[PDB]
Formats: sequence, structure tokens, C-alpha cells
Amino acid sequence: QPIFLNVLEAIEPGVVCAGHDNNQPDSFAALLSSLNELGERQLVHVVKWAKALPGFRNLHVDDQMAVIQYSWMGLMVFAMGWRSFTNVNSAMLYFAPDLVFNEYRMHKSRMYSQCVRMRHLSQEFGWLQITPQEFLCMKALLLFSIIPVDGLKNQKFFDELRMNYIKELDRIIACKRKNPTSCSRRFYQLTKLLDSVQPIARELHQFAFDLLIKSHMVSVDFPEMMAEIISVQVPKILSGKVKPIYFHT
Amino acid sequence: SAFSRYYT
Ligand SMILES: CC(C)(O)C(=O)Nc1ccc([N+](=O)[O-])c(C(F)(F)F)c1
Repeated sequence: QPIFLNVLEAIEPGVVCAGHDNNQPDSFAALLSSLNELGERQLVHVVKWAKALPGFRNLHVDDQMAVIQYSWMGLMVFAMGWRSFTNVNSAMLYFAPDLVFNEYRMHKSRMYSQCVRMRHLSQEFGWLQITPQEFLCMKALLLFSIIPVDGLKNQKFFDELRMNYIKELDRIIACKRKNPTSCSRRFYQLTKLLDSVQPIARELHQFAFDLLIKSHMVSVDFPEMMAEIISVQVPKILSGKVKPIYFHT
Repeated sequence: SAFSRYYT
């Protein structure tokens, strides 16, 4: 009966790996070259995952592309937290298997505060008793959670489609939690969780772009496609031309 | 772009 939820699980990506020299003593330059590799791989995986989404083929192929490029980091950060939650129970950061982040790597990467934030969201998963089905469904909602204020090439469709993903999230909660101030209690937190992802993303958007600019001066390598997105679409978000849709203000 | 042309 869970037609929507079959799909989401059915289309779930594999455990992507970075290919990081775990035998080499840590260094900013080494660390961030694997995280850029990681980004670039996961991006591909996001692309294929996203195209299978129910009603995604509905969007105009530019919107299809745009929502991917805009929402791409937040998705990486969401799933990531679930990975560190379910693999390392939230003690470290399960980026990929070959790239798990301890405290000293967190600091050595120069994204410490930013990771502080992400280990929190990892902790949120447990604290809030997030279900696997609750995760997947929140995860899907996130591709539809960041519009350009400029206007999408076909907004109407996007809006219909988004409004539906919320129904589906409702339905996942309203299922086994039969009660008024329960479904209500839950949704709040979940939307309150989903919103909290955005600040993390924009921070990583700032670090990335920054690193990208000063990359000539650090020995850190941006994949052909990493670096186009970070230059072409990220500055849109950072310049405020693209904003996240928030549940609360 | 590089994304748009890998995408389609
Ligand atoms: C491209 C930038 C600097 O490397 C980056 O933040 N990469 C990156 C790669 C993978 C993952 N991941 O979810 O496993 C993440 C992050 F979502 F955790 F932040 C970032």
C-alpha cells in the first residue's frame, strides 16, 4: 500500500566512497580534495536518484536541473547526518566509509563550526526518534525546498508537486501516530528539523565558494563539475537570488 | 553548461 514509500526506498542510492588516502597523515589540502571528490560523486548519485522521483519528470527540464543544483548540498548534509547517526551513532561524521570525520579531522578540514552544526543534526535523528521512512520522505521534500525568487520556468507544477510531498510526509506521521496533538506534535519538530538543515547548507556554501576562489593558493582540487556549480549556482544562493522555502519564519 | 550537458 505505501506506493510512494516503496519508490523512495527502491530508488535509494548506494554507499558512495571518496577514495581517500587514509594512511596519509591528515591535512587541510588532502582532506578537502576527497570532500570535493565526494561532493562530485554524490552529485551524480543525487542526479540519478532525483530523476526517478515520483512526479519529478513533471518539472520543466531546466527546473529539474535547477532544483538539483540548488538543493544539492542540503541533501548531502541531510543524508550525511543520518549516515553518521546510523553508522557511528553520532560520535563521528560518516561522510563516506573511506572518509569518516573525527574531531581532529573536523578541525583539520577547517570546517569545524560547520561540522559542529552537522553532528548536532546527526544527534537530532536519534533524539527525535526519526524513522527510516520518516527520513526518506523528509529527504525527498528537500529537493523542493529551495526556489529562486526570480521564478522557476514552471512554478505551478513545482508548487503542485511540493504540496504533494507534504501530504506524503503527513501520511507517514498520521499513520501509526493516531491522535490530534501527536501528529501535530510530530510534524512541528520534523518541519523544525527540515528548516535547520538550510543554515548548515548556506554555511557550507560559503566555505566551498571561499575555498574555490582561494584554491589556487592551497593545493586543493575541484572536479570539473564541482567547480562549475559552485561558481554558477552557489553565488545565486549566497547573493540571496535563491532562497530556501522555510516552514516557520 | 557542464551540468546541463551531463544532465541531458
Ligand atoms: C564540495 C564540498 C567542500 O567538498 C563539500 O562540502 N563536500 C561534501 C561531500 C560529501 C558530503 N556528504 O554528505 O557525505 C558533504 C556534507 F553534506 F556532509 F557536507 C559535503
